[PDB]
Amino acid sequence: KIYPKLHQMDMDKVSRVYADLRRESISTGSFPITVRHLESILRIAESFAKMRLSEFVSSYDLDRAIKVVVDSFVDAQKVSVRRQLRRSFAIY
Amino acid sequence: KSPGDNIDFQTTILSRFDMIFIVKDDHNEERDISIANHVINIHTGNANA
Repeated sequence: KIYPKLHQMDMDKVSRVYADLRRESISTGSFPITVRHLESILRIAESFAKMRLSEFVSSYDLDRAIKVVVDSFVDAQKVSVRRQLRRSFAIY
Repeated sequence: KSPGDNIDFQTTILSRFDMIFIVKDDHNEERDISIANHVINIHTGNANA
């Protein structure tokens, strides 16, 4: 029954997050985070909205999706590459 | 490295194809922000449709 959507009001932050993910990733250089990761953030945000029976995706759902994506990407890295967790992506 | 030895298959296979596009990824942020905005417009932005 639940087919959620987003709205342009939540574009800004997501774009910036994508950029940050990219730049800490090439500095590391170990794992490419491409447009596929942005589109996985979007999908997990839709799922987060779905579990709340909401019809629009709130910014907190986007924050949770970003957290899940960055945690999965970080935990798939090396210990040497894992710095992005402590001081790069600690904001998310 | 050259496009050959950077690829799995035989080098001369590049002769068979008429045009070969090397789609390199540019990490410039202007492009990153534009691509993210476009891809969000795709995802429930409904602007592109």
